[PDB]
Amino acid sequence: WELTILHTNDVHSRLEQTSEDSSKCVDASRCMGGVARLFTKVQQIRRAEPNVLLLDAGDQYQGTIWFTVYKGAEVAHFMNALRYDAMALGNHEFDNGVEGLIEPLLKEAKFPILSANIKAKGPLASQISGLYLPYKVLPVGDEVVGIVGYTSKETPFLSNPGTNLVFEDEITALQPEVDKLKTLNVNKIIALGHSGFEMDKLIAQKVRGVDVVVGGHSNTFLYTGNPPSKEVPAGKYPFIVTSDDGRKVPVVQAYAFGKYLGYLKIEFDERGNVISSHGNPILLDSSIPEDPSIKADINKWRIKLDDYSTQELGKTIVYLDGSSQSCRFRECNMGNLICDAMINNNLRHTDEMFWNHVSMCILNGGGIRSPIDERNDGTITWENLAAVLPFGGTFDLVQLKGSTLKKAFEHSVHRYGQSTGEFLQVGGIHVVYDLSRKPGDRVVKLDVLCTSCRVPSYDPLKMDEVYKVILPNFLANGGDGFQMIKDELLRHDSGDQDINVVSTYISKMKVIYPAVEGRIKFS
Amino acid sequence: WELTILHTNDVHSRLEQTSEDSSKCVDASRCMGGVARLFTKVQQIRRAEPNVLLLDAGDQYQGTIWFTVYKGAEVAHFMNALRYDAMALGNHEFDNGVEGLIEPLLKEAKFPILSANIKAKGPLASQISGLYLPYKVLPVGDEVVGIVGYTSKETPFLSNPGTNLVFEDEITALQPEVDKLKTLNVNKIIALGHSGFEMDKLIAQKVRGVDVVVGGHSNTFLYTGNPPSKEVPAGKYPFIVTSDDGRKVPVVQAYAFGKYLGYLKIEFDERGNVISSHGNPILLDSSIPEDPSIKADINKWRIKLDDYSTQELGKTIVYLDGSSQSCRFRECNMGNLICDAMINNNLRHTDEMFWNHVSMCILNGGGIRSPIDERNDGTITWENLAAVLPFGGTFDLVQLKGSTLKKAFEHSVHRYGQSTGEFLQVGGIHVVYDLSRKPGDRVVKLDVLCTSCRVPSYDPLKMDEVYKVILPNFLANGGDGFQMIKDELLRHDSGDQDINVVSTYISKMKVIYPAVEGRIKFS
Ligand SMILES: Cn1c(=O)n([C@@H]2O[C@H](COP(=O)(O)CP(=O)(O)O)[C@@H](O)[C@H]2O)cc/c1=N\OCc1ccc(Cl)cc1
Ligand SMILES: Cn1c(=O)n([C@@H]2O[C@H](COP(=O)(O)CP(=O)(O)O)[C@@H](O)[C@H]2O)cc/c1=N\OCc1ccc(Cl)cc1
Ligand SMILES: [Ca+2]
Ligand SMILES: [Ca+2]
Ligand SMILES: [Zn+2]
Ligand SMILES: [Zn+2]
Ligand SMILES: [Zn+2]
Ligand SMILES: [Zn+2]
Repeated sequence: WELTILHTNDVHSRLEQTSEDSSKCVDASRCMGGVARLFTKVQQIRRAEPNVLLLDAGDQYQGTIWFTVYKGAEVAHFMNALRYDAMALGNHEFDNGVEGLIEPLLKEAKFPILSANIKAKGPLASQISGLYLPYKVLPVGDEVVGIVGYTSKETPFLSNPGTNLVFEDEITALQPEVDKLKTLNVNKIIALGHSGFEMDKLIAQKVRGVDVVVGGHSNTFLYTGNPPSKEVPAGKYPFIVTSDDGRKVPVVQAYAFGKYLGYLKIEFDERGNVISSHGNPILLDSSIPEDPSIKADINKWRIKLDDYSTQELGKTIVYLDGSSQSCRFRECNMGNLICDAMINNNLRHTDEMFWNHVSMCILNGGGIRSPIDERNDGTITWENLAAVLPFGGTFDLVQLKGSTLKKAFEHSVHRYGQSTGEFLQVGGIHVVYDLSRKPGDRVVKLDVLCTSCRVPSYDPLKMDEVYKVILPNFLANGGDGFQMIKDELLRHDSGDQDINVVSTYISKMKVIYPAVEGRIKFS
Repeated sequence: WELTILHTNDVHSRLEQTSEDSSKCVDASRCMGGVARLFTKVQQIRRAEPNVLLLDAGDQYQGTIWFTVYKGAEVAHFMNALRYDAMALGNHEFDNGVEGLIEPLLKEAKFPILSANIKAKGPLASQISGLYLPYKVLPVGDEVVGIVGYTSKETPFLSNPGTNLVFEDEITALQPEVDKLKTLNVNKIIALGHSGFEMDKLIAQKVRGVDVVVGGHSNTFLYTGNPPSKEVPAGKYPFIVTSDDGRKVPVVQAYAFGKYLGYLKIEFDERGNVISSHGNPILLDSSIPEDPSIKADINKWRIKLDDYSTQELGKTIVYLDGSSQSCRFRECNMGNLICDAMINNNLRHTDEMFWNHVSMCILNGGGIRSPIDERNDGTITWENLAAVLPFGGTFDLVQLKGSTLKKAFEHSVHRYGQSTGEFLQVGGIHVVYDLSRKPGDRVVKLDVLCTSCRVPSYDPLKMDEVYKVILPNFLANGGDGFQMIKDELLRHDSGDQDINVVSTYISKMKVIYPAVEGRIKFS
């Protein structure tokens, strides 16, 4: 019996086709992804293969102005149009709190939404009961397939789920659900979830009864053969894990941003044992036409986005200096604004040991692409912010040792004076450079804002201590020569869209007035 | 023909009786003012004197939780109960914008509200037309008296009137209105307004046809004889000005906070010439009973205030360190919070030459009377803020030369180490002390945030430059040994209530997290 699993993960609001690097589509003849093109390919496969499941491993929420305006209604609408068979909750599905998940996604999706390791307490337990499920048994041809969900146990640090949801250890929660499915004579089981490739391999190894793991969160690209685009594979597709009971369990993921459609064919025997599996993610490039009906519906929904983009978000009473002459040479108030917005975006519920789990921000000055003039009655619109932050990136959370952060600050000024992009704007850090010193030894003072403290204050950076830092995905990936960040980081989780982080902060503040205040000094 | 003018000014929300220093009444047997006691005295005078006018010279708005909750409805209600005959607009009547004045005061007052020097433009001109008047002619016995209003031309820097109101020069605007009254055979004219004692003397001198000036704003106490309480008179009551045409024009004011009722008897001849005048403000002490009906109505309205005082205003995720061990010895995050709230409260409409007219704050650490613990789910209520700021003061705007501010910072640490109240918390200032230096020479660096700049940044304090600073009225009055502030200041305007400034800022922010960030350093 052959099952074809089609899968997406970390689509992150890429409803429209994007450029090759998942930013705004500018050269239509070379654009990729989008739900209209995904619809064409899914429909084609469903005409040819008898047993198909289309699954999403979470993180449809967050990524573009579509999510900013429609707040998940676009996810329910377009996932319903594609006829997804099941979806697991991702961390970003909690960005607008549990209410922003219940309404509109859980109440409007025409497919089960799953997570076996999220437990509710208090009145929320009654409000949400049955709106998401630990698993669903689906009929596929003349057989049934059980799909069990899971979501990152770290979601409380990576989104806004509130204090009435408990995120349990994935393996601990999954095992009893898989054993329950076995008692109900369900012999084909898919674990679909959102914890990252490392956890997916552990689930494949340790959760007895799981036949295949379909994952997400880490934006992992897996491929068997020569890669079709710029993404470098982390391993073969599927990635085979040997389970504790000796079975070979395929693990799949399909990068992010709707650029690829995962495709895995699994051959099962009559007892649900996996005989073999093969496949590869399909690059959704311009060789696949965008479905005209879906494309026309996307164009209709785009009107409200164009209208929103010109509305006032808030006001500034100061000139927002995002010039290269300032932001690539010294502390600039646009850099302070964006770092303050990044820290505000990352305020999460913590225990009594931290005021907040993260207090620090770094931002390459070359990533700030325009100033914003305050003389248009102080108005700031999304279009203005898009000129400052045009790359379509995210502001991510990483864990870096102090030694790595000291190397990053040395890199920030290693060739100072040429208007190069690596000069860092900061938040929660006070740095002093002495440019008369040799490159690599110019950082003379580096103080950081504490997190494990009830009163935030600055203390010297410690080389062996691991710090949480918010920074662009461009830097987390080693952009601008920050290879030490990519190579030495101890954890990396994708954050919210860059423009959205700043837009939300400006709207909350109503009137902003960022100052240059001594975060970066020269001796 | 004898006219008795009863007058109040700068009542500033003191609806209830207060202590002798106009703070919360604690020893009822020695409390003063309040509208219930004012009603008793006004009613008594109106039984005895045939020709009485009860006038208010503005600034009923702002000062206590009454204004915070009722937003001017309490002013219309209780001024109507007292049967005020006329009121001039004060600067604080614009604290909640022109909408917060129109509704509820202008639409609900049963007496004319006046100002001849405020002109509206755009659609507001039609919306507000006739809701306030340049003057009113009132019948008094068998005669008529014209009352012409005026309001501080500096109101755009001292409140939130918006950009659709123009505040003209008082004398320029008043003169044509007084000459118009003379054409209508009104020969007895009172100028009632809110610009301060200095401007009141200029109006008495230069506006031809004005028989008496009844003022406010500067909280001026005038008295003829031995003063009845702790207020020190600035001059006799009335203060006589010789007009340009040789007449003697009495000028009156009655301190502030409803502690006194101004009382002036004027003898006019048949042609409206002033023959003589005499009087004195009446101290509203415990020898005058509170009117039982007004007192019962005040007690009924107080219920909503008690309810509000326990509601959540916002949350803190950090411990708000308002301890004396911190705030009298070093930078404390409660001090940073309050100074940031003071600066946010003073954001006003400026020309293209300033991002804001004021950027600096000083606050005596001894004025911070409690910390606020963040472990009650982060909740902050008005009752918590009242424990931090219990004195019932205001956060005022002053103009100080840099030399005066350097002397204030030397005074801040002149006897450092004894937990004395004069140690300053700051905003928009970065100070460095070297305590090994002799007292009076411990300030080694003092940088201030620019105002006449599009990008706020810090520059060294200049001894000859005049800076605007927000600080408690306690310090503006030379409290805590800051005699140099009282003696050397170049301008002083009373600001908003201390608790209200902080409460509004916390509600706007929703979640606060003030840090200790290096505003005060020790070498
Ligand atoms: C995020 N990012 C970035 O910050 N930068 C910053 O620009 C700087 C280069 O700018 P430049 O010196 O002004 C000359 P340009 O490359 O703009 O021609 C870099 O140093 C770096 O700081 C560059 C690339 C970049 N991402 O590359 C992917 C990408 C490119 C274009 C678009 Cl529209 C969307 C995604
Ligand atoms: C505003 N203010 C103030 O900050 N202080 C600060 O307290 C300090 C004295 O406090 P302490 O060392 O704790 C001994 P205490 O006088 O509380 O017994 C002063 O140095 C100064 O910084 C003092 C008086 C004061 N205003 O005096 C008028 C007033 C007094 C009491 C009440 Cl409830 C209402 C209005
Ligand atoms: Ca099986
Ligand atoms: Ca006259
Ligand atoms: Zn994701
Ligand atoms: Zn994720
Ligand atoms: Zn006043
Ligand atoms: Zn005033």
